[PDB]
Amino acid sequence: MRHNTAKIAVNIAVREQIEAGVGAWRLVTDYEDQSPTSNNQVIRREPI
Amino acid sequence: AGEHIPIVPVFGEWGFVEDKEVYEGVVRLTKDGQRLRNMIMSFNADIV
Repeated sequence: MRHNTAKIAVNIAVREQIEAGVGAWRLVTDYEDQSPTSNNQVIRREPI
Repeated sequence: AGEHIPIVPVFGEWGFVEDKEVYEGVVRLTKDGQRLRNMIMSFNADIV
């Protein structure tokens, strides 16, 4: 979650909850080695 | 030389109202009232 794409999803969550009444975020799994974790698989939080 | 984009844009207010990016500073809706004040000011200035 070093990548800032995770922190964008946190800002959307709290903002749109107050305004629109809903906000969303997703957890996905992809292949990266720019912030590697075990078995060369990482879990990223992506904004919605 | 970069492996990532060297340009990281800041956004003061940010969001997607339909998945077309909309953003603003703070001067967006000050346009309406300010010109209204100036209009009243220049009505009576011509009378004086």
